[PDB]
Amino acid sequence: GGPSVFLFPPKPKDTLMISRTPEVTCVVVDVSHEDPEVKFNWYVDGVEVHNAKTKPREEQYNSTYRVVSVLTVLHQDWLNGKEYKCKVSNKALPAPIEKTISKAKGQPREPQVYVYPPSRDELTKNQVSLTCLVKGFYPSDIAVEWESNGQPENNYKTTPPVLDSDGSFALVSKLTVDKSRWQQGNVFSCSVMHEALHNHYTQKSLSLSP
Amino acid sequence: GGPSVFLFPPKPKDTLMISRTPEVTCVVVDVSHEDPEVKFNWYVDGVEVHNAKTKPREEQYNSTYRVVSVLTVLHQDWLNGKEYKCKVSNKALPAPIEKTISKAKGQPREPQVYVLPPSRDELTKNQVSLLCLVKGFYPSDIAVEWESNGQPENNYMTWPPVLDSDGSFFLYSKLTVDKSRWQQGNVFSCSVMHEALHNHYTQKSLSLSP
Ligand SMILES: *[C@@H]1O[C@H](CO[C@@H]2O[C@@H](C)[C@@H](O)[C@@H](O)[C@@H]2O)[C@@H](O[C@@H]2O[C@H](CO)[C@@H](O[C@@H]3O[C@H](CO[C@H]4O[C@H](CO)[C@@H](O)[C@H](O)[C@@H]4O[C@@H]4O[C@H](CO)[C@@H](O[C@@H]5O[C@H](CO)[C@H](O)[C@H](O)[C@H]5O)[C@H](O)[C@H]4NC(C)=O)[C@@H](O)[C@H](O)[C@@H]3O)[C@H](O)[C@H]2NC(C)=O)[C@H](O)[C@H]1NC(C)=O
Ligand SMILES: *[C@@H]1O[C@H](CO[C@@H]2O[C@@H](C)[C@@H](O)[C@@H](O)[C@@H]2O)[C@@H](O)[C@H](O)[C@H]1NC(C)=O
Repeated sequence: GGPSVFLFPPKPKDTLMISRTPEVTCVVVDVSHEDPEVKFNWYVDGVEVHNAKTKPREEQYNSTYRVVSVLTVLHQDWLNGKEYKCKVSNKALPAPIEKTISKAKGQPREPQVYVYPPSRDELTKNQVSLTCLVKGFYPSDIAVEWESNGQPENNYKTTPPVLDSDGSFALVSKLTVDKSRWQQGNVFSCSVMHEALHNHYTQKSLSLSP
Repeated sequence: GGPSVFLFPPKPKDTLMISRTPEVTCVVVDVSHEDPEVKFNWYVDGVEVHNAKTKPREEQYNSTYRVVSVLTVLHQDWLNGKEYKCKVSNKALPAPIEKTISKAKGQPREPQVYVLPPSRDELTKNQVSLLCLVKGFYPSDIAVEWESNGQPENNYMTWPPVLDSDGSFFLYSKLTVDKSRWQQGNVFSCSVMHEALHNHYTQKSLSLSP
């Protein structure tokens, strides 16, 4: 019993793309009204930082509070495997609970990215399926998104990555588009962001030839 | 105290192909030497049935008994949503344990099956990928396989069903083949089994087009 703590990594797009803002998130739940006092300490490979921000306690429908501290990280430190430990001390806690987290381990492997046009068979339908295969990648942390004419084309689902027969990961993203738009000759591109890619980024395109 | 029961359903493929035998399996573990008699009572939509096969108890390395009862189900009973209950009595229980399982609920929707050849970009590799897209199905229970030349294929992986925006599921399977085989004109076939297909089965084939 007493309060519990969960420790969450940044989003992979946030670590990979230099303008974005990667954060590690330390969540405290089951904080009591009678002992609501929660202090956070943060450490990066065992050294303390003070740039974190702790949110005010928040009451849950279950009568306990939720406490959070968000610690923005340097993209480089996360990608280099630096260790992030959040320390939670609370009256109800005879001993501090410490969770640590860091990037997924393993030697990087550059994803191979392919796009696939719609089946001949599928053209009978009001919509068509553009397919993006990403395989050979390691670790599994990855972001895959679609767009057309610079604009997010968000009408898509993606398999979570799963292990292939050579020990790497693969996944497939499916964007659904109007056959007409496909027929209108519009270009669609698959965007892939992964630590192994140069610039962390590659985009592959397809369209119907005039 | 108490021994515990776990009740497992049949494999979807076994419920779909008439040549196969679908089974509901009731597994009682953590039974003791002092109270070893286990009796099963099986009900299908509440009507007791008498045809299950029970196996002799077998001692586990924790010095407990494992006792498994196998009930053959009729394909169409399962597909029609019948409820199978296994009841297990033992003297170390405050009373019998009951467990009931049945097929996933929801209006079934017919899979749509597409096959896509490898992208021209991939042909410059030692192995290639052929994709099988199966979408718009419901429930998620499904079996997908690949063969060629009258042999099944050994080199595929199939991602879990993904819930699509329209409430249905889709999934992909990826068959990897040496480019030579592909370039040699060999035919590859994706076979999909699902309750909402006529005959519970469809197959789509592709080959290299010169
Ligand atoms: C004492 O020991 C027992 C037995 O354990 C064994 O012996 C001990 C000494 C050790 O050596 C162990 O390493 C060894 O396993 C132990 O029993 C276990 O108890 C725990 C709970 O406390 C059970 O845990 C549950 O497991 C559920 C999932 O179990 C399935 O998957 C696991 C692998 O993840 C298998 O090990 C299980 O056997 C079971 O496998 C499933 O089995 C069914 C029925 O046979 C298969 O379905 C049927 O398949 C056939 C074809 O084969 C047809 O398709 C049929 O139509 C179909 O019905 C099914 O395919 C298979 N699945 C897989 C993935 O293989 C889980 O859901 C629960 O939430 C829970 O975790 C555990 O199962 C159980 N082990 C058993 C029975 O072997 C005791 O706990 C120990 N006691 C103490 C006090 O220590
Ligand atoms: C108390 O609630 C915490 C927050 O859980 C979230 O909101 C609660 C009320 C539920 O609605 C749940 O759906 C959400 O995940 C939990 O993390 C915590 O474990 C809960 N504590 C207890 C003792 O139940």
